[PDB]
Amino acid sequence: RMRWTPELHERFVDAMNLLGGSEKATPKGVMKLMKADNLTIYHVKSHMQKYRTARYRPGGNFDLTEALRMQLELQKRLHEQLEIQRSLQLRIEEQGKCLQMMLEQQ
Amino acid sequence: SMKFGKSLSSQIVETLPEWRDKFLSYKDLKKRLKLIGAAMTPEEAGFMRLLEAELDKFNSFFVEKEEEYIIRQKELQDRVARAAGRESKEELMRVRKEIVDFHGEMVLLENYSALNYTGLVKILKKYDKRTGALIRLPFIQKVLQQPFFTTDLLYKLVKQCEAMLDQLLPSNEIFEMLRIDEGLRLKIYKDTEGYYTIGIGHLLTKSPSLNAAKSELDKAIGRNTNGVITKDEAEKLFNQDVDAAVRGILRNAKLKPVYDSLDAVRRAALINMVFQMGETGVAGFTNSLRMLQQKRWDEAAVNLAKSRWYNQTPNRAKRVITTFRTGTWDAY
Ligand SMILES: O=P(O)(O)O[C@H]1[C@H](OP(=O)(O)O)[C@@H](OP(=O)(O)O)[C@H](OP(=O)(O)O)[C@H](OP(=O)(O)O)[C@H]1OP(=O)(O)O
Ligand SMILES: O=P(O)(O)O[C@H]1[C@H](OP(=O)(O)O)[C@H](OP(=O)(O)O)[C@H](OP(=O)(O)O)[C@@H](OP(=O)(O)O)[C@H]1OP(=O)(O)O
Repeated sequence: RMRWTPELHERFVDAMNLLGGSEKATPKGVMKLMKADNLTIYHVKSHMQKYRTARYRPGGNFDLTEALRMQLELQKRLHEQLEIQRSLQLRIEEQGKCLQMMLEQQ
Repeated sequence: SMKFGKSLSSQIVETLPEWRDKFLSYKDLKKRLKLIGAAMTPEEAGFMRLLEAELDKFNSFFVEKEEEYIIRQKELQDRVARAAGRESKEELMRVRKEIVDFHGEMVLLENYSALNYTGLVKILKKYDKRTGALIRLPFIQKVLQQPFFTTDLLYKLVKQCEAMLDQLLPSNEIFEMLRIDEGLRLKIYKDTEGYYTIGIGHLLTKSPSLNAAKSELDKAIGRNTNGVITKDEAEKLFNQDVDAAVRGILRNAKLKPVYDSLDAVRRAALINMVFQMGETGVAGFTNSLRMLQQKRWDEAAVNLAKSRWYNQTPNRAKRVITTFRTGTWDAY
């Protein structure tokens, strides 16, 4: 698999647009224009299919908007805690390592 | 309590079928541990193979999802940029829903990684307890370096998504500012004086009669309220107060030139001042207003801080002075 970056995808869009768009561009051509390290024909084919998929052409609304505001608020709060959790998981492992270095030396 | 197994399942059930068998096989791994009584027994190597396969499935799924999100982010950013605030009520609702949903899915991938990691630690702990081995520390050191655990560039995508939403689904910046400074009350109360007030400093009447304040509230809202209102009734009432305050400023010779020169943010700080001390009180800061008009931010700050107002309400005054300094909501 290929770790894509927003910068690398931007380059892929340009390459493909320069080759007449997603319905005219070939993976071989995109590969040649991009000249990217470790990028294969397989990666370009897999990336173009996802690109073509994401570009597929075909009470009250105030209450729906208020529901989106809460949906967003709750997603943002979970996101914040997940960032916090990552630091918690790292500290646990750091203390666990120290507890092991201390018991071997007693 | 942690209730890990129950929470992992509750989350898996809330995912689309493509996420089917993408999470940690926690139930399975706990059963395979029971079978464990290179100097490594076949049982131990087979169990370690299951853990490596788990990690492969996590990393392969995460980076594939990151890739989808990179494509989705660019596509949403273009749709938003092309439209340039000219979306219909129908179109604006659609794109907002799609970006809030996209944001949610990225937080879901972040939760997937947190839940998988938590369970991995629980499995290694049970493993080490069962084998007498000490491999949790090197195994988790390996995990803490894997794409799925680090979160990769997912943090940057959530940040970009949130930036599109700060423009597309905005919050009433001045309303949140004054609900912090003056305060938001949904029931008819009495101010510093003996007059009836509601919401964020909205005077109903100077009358001692509670029914005189009630009839004024039913007229302002347009319904039978009984003395209680909702957040949006209080927000629309405040928006009318802001418009009225701006109308007053724009017809004040001592306030209009400086208000016209300030940016939207520093204009909300000036409206805040007007709400607190009145148009006449604010127009009295001749020297400070001159510094603000001349865009001498720091000079205006040092000068506003020596006023009686700064000693009257220091918390509120400092927050307003910082808004004039920075030109941002970073004080609120
Ligand atoms: O958890 P239970 O409600 O008790 O169901 C169990 C259990 O299935 P799961 O744990 O995967 O849900 C297995 O038993 P354990 O390994 O957990 O002890 C299983 O397979 P086993 O032959 O290894 O016991 C067994 O039997 P089966 O799948 O043939 O129905 C089945 O049912 P029981 O409740 O009768 O044990
Ligand atoms: O009885 P349950 O409500 O189903 O919860 C139990 C158990 O609770 P008790 O030990 O108090 O009876 C433990 O819950 P927590 O440790 O999260 O507080 C945990 O068992 P272990 O941690 O000892 O493994 C857990 O299992 P899990 O690790 O999956 O969260 C789970 O048992 P079951 O999931 O098998 O039902």
